[PDB]
Amino acid sequence: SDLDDFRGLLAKAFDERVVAWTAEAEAQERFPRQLIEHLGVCGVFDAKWATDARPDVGKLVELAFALGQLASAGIGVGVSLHDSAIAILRRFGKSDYLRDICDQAIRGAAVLCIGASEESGGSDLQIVETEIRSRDGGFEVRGVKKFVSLSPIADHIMVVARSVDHGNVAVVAVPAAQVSVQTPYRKVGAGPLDTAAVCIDTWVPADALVARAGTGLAAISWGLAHERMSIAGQIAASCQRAIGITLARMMSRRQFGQTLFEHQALRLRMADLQARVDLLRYALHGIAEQGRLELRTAAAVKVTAARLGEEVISECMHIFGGAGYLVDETTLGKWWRDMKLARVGGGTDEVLWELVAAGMTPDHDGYAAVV
Amino acid sequence: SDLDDFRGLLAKAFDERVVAWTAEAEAQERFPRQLIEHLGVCGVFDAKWATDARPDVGKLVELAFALGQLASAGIGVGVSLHDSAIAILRRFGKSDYLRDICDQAIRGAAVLCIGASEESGGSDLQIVETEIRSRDGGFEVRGVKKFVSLSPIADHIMVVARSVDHDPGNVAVVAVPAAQVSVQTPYRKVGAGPLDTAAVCIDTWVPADALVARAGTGLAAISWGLAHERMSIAGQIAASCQRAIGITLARMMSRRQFGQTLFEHQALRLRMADLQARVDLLRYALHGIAEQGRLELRTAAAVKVTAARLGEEVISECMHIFGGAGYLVDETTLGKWWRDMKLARVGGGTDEVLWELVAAGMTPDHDGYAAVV
Amino acid sequence: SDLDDFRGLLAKAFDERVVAWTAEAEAQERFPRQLIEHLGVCGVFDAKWATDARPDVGKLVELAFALGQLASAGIGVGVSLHDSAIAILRRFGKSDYLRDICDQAIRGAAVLCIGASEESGGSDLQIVETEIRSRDGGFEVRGVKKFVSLSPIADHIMVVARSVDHDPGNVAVVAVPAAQVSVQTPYRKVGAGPLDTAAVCIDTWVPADALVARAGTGLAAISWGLAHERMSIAGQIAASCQRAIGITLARMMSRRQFGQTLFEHQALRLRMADLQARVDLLRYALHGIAEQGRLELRTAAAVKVTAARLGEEVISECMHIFGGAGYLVDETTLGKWWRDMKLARVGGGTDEVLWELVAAGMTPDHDGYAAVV
Amino acid sequence: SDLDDFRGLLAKAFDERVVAWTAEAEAQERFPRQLIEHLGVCGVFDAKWATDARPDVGKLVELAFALGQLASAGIGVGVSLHDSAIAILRRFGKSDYLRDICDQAIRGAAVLCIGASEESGGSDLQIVETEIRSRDGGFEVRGVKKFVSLSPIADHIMVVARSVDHGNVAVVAVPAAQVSVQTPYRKVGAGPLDTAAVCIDTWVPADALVARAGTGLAAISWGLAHERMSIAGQIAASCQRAIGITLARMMSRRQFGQTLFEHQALRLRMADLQARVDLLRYALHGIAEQGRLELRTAAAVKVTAARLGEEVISECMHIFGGAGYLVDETTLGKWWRDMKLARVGGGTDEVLWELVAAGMTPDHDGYAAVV
Repeated sequence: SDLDDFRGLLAKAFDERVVAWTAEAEAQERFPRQLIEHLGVCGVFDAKWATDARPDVGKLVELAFALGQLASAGIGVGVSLHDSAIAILRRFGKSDYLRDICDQAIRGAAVLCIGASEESGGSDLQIVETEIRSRDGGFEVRGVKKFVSLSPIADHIMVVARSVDHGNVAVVAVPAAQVSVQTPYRKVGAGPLDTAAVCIDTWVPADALVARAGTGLAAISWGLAHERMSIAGQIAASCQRAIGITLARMMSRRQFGQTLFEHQALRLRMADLQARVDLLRYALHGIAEQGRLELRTAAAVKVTAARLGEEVISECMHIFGGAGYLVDETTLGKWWRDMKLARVGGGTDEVLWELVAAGMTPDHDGYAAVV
Repeated sequence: SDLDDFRGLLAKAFDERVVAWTAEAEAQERFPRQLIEHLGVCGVFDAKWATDARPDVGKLVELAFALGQLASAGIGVGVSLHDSAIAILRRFGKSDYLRDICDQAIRGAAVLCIGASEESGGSDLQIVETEIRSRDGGFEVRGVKKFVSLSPIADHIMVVARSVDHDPGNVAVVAVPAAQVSVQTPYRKVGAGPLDTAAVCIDTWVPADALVARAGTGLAAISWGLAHERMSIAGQIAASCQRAIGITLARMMSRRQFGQTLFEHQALRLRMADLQARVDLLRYALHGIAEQGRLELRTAAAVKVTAARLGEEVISECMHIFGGAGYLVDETTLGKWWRDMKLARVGGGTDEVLWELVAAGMTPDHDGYAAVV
Repeated sequence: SDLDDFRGLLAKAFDERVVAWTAEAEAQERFPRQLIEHLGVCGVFDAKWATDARPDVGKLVELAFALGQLASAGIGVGVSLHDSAIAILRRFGKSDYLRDICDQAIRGAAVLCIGASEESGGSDLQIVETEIRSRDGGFEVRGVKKFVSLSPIADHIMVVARSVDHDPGNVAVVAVPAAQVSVQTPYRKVGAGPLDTAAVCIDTWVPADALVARAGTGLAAISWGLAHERMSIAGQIAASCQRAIGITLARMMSRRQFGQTLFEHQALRLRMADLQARVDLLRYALHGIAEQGRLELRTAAAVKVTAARLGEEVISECMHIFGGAGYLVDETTLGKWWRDMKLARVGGGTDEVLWELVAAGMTPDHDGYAAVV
Repeated sequence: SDLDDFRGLLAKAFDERVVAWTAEAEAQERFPRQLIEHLGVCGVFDAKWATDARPDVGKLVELAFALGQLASAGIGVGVSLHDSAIAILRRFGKSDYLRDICDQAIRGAAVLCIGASEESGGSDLQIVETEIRSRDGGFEVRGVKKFVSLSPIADHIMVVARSVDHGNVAVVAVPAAQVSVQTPYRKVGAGPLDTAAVCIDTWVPADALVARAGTGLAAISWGLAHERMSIAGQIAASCQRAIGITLARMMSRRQFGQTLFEHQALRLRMADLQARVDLLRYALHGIAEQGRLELRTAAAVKVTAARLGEEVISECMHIFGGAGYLVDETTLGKWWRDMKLARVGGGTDEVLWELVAAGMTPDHDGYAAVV
């Protein structure tokens, strides 16, 4: 019912101008700041967060489906990253300074982004080279972040740093004016996901400390769990959209006297992918039903969805034949190129499988009964 | 929730004696009739069905997990088949005779089984050779059914038949007592030992009140029972896979090779983490489906084919991690699990038949297609 | 062996300047005509073809590996297409006009391309809309061809056409000069940048001697060229996959994460060992096929679909091991490799069409079946 | 031509009585000793080995196809194991005692078998508990071997042992009369592959030493490479046989108005498996063309074939539907149960992938050109 109202709100906010902003963002290969401002103004982040310090997984999942329906990794990932930075601030931001930047972010007045990954420490955030040092009642933050999505338009960056004065990982919020944003990378896909290296050599007040030394990894893991749940939801919705488009093609394209849908090998392949996509969507509902954000569950669902998504898009692109390979005839290549980011961005398959494995429990009694 | 009370009831009924009966049933390759009687006497079918004509998918799923935890396809499948035949009677059985047979089945006083498959028409139930003909205010029933699981112990068989009085639709479902059928010698099978399956020869007459579903409603009646069955198979797979993963992890954490435990070998660890993530996804999906609170033919078809294919991979990879020991019948039971799981892609609807059901309800997206071209 | 001398010749022709032309072709997204001229001038096509009407599969395969080593679908595919059109002329071109065009193509004086695919009939070449009609001792040729690779630089197009003088078989192959066709603007494609592909509009007349294959022999002529092409695609995939595995292993042995190099992470190591074993198997299979010394339509179909599907997996998994860097176009070329490889399952015959060819020649085993039942 | 004569010889030796011996062996779940004696008497091992100390891979592969055609893992594996023990003796057996037992084995007068695997050290043969000690000009050999195929009928066992007097691994030939063969195991499949534990507590002459301490692993690896090439050949032939039987079923079984072969999803699935089985067979010809037994190539081809074989048999069994699951209606279950041994017996996937990985070479120059 609060969820039915949230869905009603998403249906009002995700209108024809959002679809138009998405299409233009794809053509320009840049994130439209007006989307976050529009979602903020519409009360999307406000209705999602309400007065809770911890996220409502049901609302998180419904927003992920809305983003996924746009079939644009850049747009969807961009919004979800902003929202995941909000999740870090809501749970870990104690100062009035942080609660105010968090409120600005919920309103869509400030764009937030994550500064975790580096050239050396991409998957391993423990080997972070970015340093945080206490000086003049504030902090000195120095380092380079490799992949900072939304950095060309962000107002604040959630920087993962290693404290010189002290595990040892901390999170510090740094304003955009105090960082050097490099030229955005030319990437394989996800055009509107403006990603660039960020060079930091500045000072920040003590109030800008999001998570103190020895708590930074818990804070970034919380945001990454929030992000992983969203990526899984976005994959489920974008895969459903791709299956539906592919089916429309299959029912109109005729070859060897029959439509493609009448060719049983293609029909049953699609039915298998549909069944598996439906399973992922039902699983997300099932996870939301528990009403808690769990790090291992988020890791598990995101890796499974990223690997399924890759397959769905590859097989949809295959069914479009030659036309699928022609950029001015179909957009399948763009979908396929965007989806390839899923297994790497937001945590690699291996890192996520290590997190799942770490919490797996043996059954000694059952093993005793089998031997 | 009434669901927490149902779980509490399942925890009471699925006791150490049930575990022992399962083990004995495996050794004897015979279904233990006492399990259905026990579940009936315990109020399991009664609490699941209550006064509803249509099933509570949450309770259906919880019972499937309890059955799945036993890691025995014969035991789990046999119970689910009895309960799916109850689902057919609850929704389609109109006569006082059928409602009484149905009540007996809920009590565990009568064992029901399904006689759908034939030598010719296995997957295609429209091409059933078994005939039903109106005679003397009743019905003549003649035919042979090939894969009737529980037939050696059943009291009534839900027979799918083609009406000769009607024009081909034609399909009907008729309840036939055990005494009025000839059950053949049970088949030696690849696995699922306690799932007593045999051919059933029928040449009999039954009263009009034995008609479960009249000509042209028979396929809907059997599809309803099969949807109920498919949801249960998926839950049994999710639970049995979880049990196998847990046992395999215990083996991995004790077995040492090349100076490390198997769990310390990253290639085995990540492989198990991927299987775990996928079995978890299936379990969450079953909860997601149950929350919708309705039994849908296509959803049941889609979850059972997915689970069957996943379950085959999980058991094969768990068996592989047991190495040579996995191949020794008196050292480990992994081979039995693996042989049992191979039935999942065929029994209760083949992958292809279930993918055809899924495909039949798939809808094109014209607006999105207009945007891509 | 004449094969060792052919390898020696390939080693001389595939020099640092060829490598540089490849790089420039990638940047410009234009096929370098000079490569075909260079290969012709070097005696590559001449040594491959000698005086044979039918191809030497060993030399075909060796040339495919040389092309594959460049890790560029456009460059490799463009050369192979020119050479496959030579295969059609060598076996089917009877007139002095065709033998001269064929000799020019072996010298690298004339670039040949294939005009088979249409907007309607892409995979099904029996439903070609392009028509051929006898007129004034020659032939009228009218139609549109959709995917003509090399058409912006070709001198002659091998056009698959349907004869209106004959009864539907009907299919013919006719050689049409570049000046007598209208080549459309090349398509922007997902990958294979230097593979200049465009639609070709035809409404012209040609002499009788331009007839490559008369009505009812056209499908055999195009299938012959496609079989030659498919064998080459498989060899190009085997070589390009080996190059990708070698580069990825260098990255794995230098890149450190969680205190170890990537190669020291067992899950990545075994994954690469499995891909290596499978690419090795494909390379050995190509040698095995070449030893048979004959070009077979079904064997070419079976090896190309297998290789295309294997190659997609190899490049996707190599790209994955490059992590974020794999996704950055100015840091690594893995994305280009991956985008190029996606063409393999569609260009030169889709998986489904090739599996239909394989299936058509599959033979049942009656004696074994009698022993199993 | 020597190969054409070898094929001609195989066609004469693999007759109706060999097919009858196979069928009876399956029913009895025991290896028919008369098969090895018959193959010996026919000159099969003699023609294969000639006067060479190193195997002719072409002849090795042709014999593997003959064995594979029988569709019986027990029979085929049994013969190949005998022949692999011959390979160890031919290259490593220096004493007249060993050359004579080797000649007896080629004649089919003596059945040989391998005693490598143990309860603790299955995949890791370096951690072997079986000990070899020099005493009274001979050797004292003490230990237990877990999986010794053909042990109930063998005359000599090639025992992998760790020398107390001394890497440290050795191979020693022990006569059957000097070992305690346990009751054969009840196994998942491969019924006629009589496998049992072997308890050794005996003394042997110095002449019985096949490979001295520090050479035993090279000797067992040579035999295992010979065995792996044969397993790959057997899988290729048995998979071809299964595809052909499955196709006969598909062309006679009618469902939903069409034969199974007319159902495109099943047809294209079979075409894919056929294409892949043909690729494996061509690869074996390609490997034989190099005319050398290579440890890594044998490891690579066997693991690839074992994994393909599992898939082929599982999918053939699926196409037989309910009938496939009925033991008195079809033999698909037996094939499926036999094939499951391929990924474990003769080296596990992981051990074989470690051997392949160990010889993989990086391309530094190409990597320099990509970055």
